[PDB]
Amino acid sequence: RSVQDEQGTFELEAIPQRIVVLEFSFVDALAAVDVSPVGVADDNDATRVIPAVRDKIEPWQSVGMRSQPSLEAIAVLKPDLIIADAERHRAIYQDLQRIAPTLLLKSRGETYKENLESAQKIGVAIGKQAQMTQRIEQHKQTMAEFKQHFATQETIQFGVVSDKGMWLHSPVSYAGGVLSTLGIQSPLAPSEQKAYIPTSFELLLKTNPDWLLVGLYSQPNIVDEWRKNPLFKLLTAAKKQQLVEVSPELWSLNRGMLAAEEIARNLEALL
Ligand SMILES: [Fe+3]
Repeated sequence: RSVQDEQGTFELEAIPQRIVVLEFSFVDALAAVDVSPVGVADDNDATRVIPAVRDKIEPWQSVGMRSQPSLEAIAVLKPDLIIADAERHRAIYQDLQRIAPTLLLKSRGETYKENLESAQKIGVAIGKQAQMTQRIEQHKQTMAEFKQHFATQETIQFGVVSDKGMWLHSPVSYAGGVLSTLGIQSPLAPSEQKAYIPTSFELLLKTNPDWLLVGLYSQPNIVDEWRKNPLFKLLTAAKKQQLVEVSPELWSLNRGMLAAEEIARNLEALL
């Protein structure tokens, strides 16, 4: 078995039994083929993984924050496969390799397609190419079926908000790619190149999505401070009251197949 990860070639002979994953998308790929990771970087909060995944798999031991995992906690779990993020864990990758063979894959800031590609590479590295390939095809057809239930040209835009500000998830974000797969139009330019866009109130006005779905990280947030602005009423999502609060765990953090399906289900209930 061999894959190309974000550093080149990853090879494995034995079937890994104890897997430690450092992101939530990887928890999806393992759960899709009934593999329970023994360790997850869950930022010390298992509820950040959506319940549809944790129902498929055994409970895990937390190895700490996704941005800064505990190498000790990982090593104590005695894993034989570590699945890390290409963006978040470039610096600690070589330290992760000291513990066990480490696969460097993308999730944060990468497309819905690239997250599907990483699930395929995970299926190879664990020895379930055929089962993972079949699970991915059943997902692609499920979304193609949801693409028929939707018949609207309204623009939908997701973003996370906090006291710090608002970040619009562009078409090349995971949530943006999920919407494109469902045939939903995006209000942002087709050539937007960053997934999480720092969004000023003026930028929000220039975009003016018909639907603004927002995952709240802090109550209250910068959006409430923008409602103080009387210019806020010019927003289509404000006019039609189509500014809806959604789960940031589902739409931003989890970035998996089973979350894309719940997104298509949740998007259906809105329309
Ligand atoms: Fe984050």
